[PDB]
Amino acid sequence: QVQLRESGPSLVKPSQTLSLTCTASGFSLSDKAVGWVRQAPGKALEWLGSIDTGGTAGYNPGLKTRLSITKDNSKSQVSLTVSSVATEDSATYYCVTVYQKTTQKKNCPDDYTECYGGACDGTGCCSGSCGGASACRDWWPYRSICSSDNTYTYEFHVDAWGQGLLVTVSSASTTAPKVYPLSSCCGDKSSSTVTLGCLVSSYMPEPVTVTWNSGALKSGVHTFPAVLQSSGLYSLSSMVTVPGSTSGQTFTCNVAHPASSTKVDKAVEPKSC
Amino acid sequence: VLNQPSSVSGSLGQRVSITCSGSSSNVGNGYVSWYQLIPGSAPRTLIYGDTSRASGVPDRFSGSRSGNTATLTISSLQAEDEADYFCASAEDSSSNAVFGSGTTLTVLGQPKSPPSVTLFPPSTEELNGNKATLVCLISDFYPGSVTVVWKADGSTITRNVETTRASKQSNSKYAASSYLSLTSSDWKSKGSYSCEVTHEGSTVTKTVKPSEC
Repeated sequence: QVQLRESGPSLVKPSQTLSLTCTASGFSLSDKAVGWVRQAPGKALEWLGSIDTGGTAGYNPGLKTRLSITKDNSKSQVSLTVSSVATEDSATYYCVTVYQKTTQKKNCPDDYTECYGGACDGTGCCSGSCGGASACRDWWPYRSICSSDNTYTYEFHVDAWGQGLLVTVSSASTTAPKVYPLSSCCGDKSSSTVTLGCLVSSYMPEPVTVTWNSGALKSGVHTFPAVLQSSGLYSLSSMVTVPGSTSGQTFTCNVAHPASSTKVDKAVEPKSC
Repeated sequence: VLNQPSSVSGSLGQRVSITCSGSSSNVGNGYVSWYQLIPGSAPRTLIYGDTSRASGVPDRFSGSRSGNTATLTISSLQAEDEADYFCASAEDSSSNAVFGSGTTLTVLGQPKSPPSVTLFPPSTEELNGNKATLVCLISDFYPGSVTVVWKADGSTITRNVETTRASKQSNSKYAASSYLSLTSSDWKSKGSYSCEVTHEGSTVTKTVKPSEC
């Protein structure tokens, strides 16, 4: 049940250094190669790099001059540092555990047999059954395929993923949202059910998270994706639908904007009239 | 980047194959892996080493490879399978991972559904700041494609409208939102505003009257 938690700034200015931290749980960091994968909005996954238990880092060749990954086994932390960031570095950054291995292995064709030495340095395959021998043969009719050194298999895969941290590269400033209650005009609804919500207006950067009544109200809730307004700020709405009638039922939307260290708990009352 | 189709489909209960084309330097090297990305959730490893399944991956997910092309096949499609799928492969080095372009899977056979429409007037708190934002929330429609038209006193509005594109809810249908950004004075100067939502050639309209809120 490995947990990987990314932490760091949600917003960075162009040409600044982005630095993220990955704190792990459910395992010791000294037994796993930990790495980073990012996904720019609506784009493909992109490998950044990793650092193995031995302390040697490995990086995406096209990016490694801007990347730095360091580790701290005692504090169970892996860092990512990206220098001189640009707009194109805006992305969700995923901390990951990784399997890496370079194996010169063997897939001898079904009409070949295991051989060793003679016509090959180290092990190889020999034609047919190699005349019942053990050393490789490369004299007619026998053919040898040697392990040589260019038949290496590079093995890579990600087993555990973090939830990811969204990072925005922008010269715009962090802006806390205004939160407004949403309730229908008195006599402008299709009851019995009552729909109400919150308008999370004009914030920067993403994301904002919305819950209702401190999580005690999951059912009937839908938080819509944010829209980017011409002002360069985001807005979104969250809506909740309930049986209605009331009371007791009070309704509070809990808006959290981590980037600005701000939380808003807005009381939404069903008008009155 | 490894080449995947941008999008593929396949109806419920059926199978579909997602290809991943590369060179002998990545895919042909013979250690392809597959990953599943459901929105609002962490990525999930499905396949590694071409054919081996990650822990807790059912048999209906299966991978294979033929030279420089790997294939992820998904049998018995369910609505939960709708997600982005990515292949991956090392190249010239185990620290040099190369992901595929990504494939958006769609699971068809879903029943058509009209949208529910809720139009919210501006709050008193927003009006006190001389702003007035009307919010039209659109939910539970299929297929996910609506057009939204705003009206004031029955006359069409082109200015100050912003509409989000449709995304899936945890109930498996679609939701979208549309915003009309007015000043407080604009909001009071009209008899009514309307949110007009068209879906599959049929339109649902909701109206609010400033006189009554």
